[PDB]
Amino acid sequence: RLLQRIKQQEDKLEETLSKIYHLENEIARVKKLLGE
Amino acid sequence: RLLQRIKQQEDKLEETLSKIYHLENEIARVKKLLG
Amino acid sequence: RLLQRIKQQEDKLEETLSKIYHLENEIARVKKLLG
Repeated sequence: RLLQRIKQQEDKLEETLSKIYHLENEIARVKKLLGE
Repeated sequence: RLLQRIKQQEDKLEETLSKIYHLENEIARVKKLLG
Repeated sequence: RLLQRIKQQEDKLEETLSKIYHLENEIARVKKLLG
């Protein structure tokens, strides 16, 4: 159970980071938009 | 507890994803506003 | 493995949460700097 759960958590965290990267990029463009 | 630590991490991750979901909505709204 | 992998995941998630925090702050500044 634990080995699989951990592998799943590692996969989920990587996909979670991907999401954050995208948002950080969204935030960057929005700020570029606003002029800063 | 390797067992409790993992359930802890799982719960944490779920809440983190809930936070991200909300932020996705916020930035999308801000983006629509800016045009 | 397992113990060294849960620790690494816990650190990773803490770093991620920090990113989320800064994100929330950035979106709170960008937005309602127009409202």
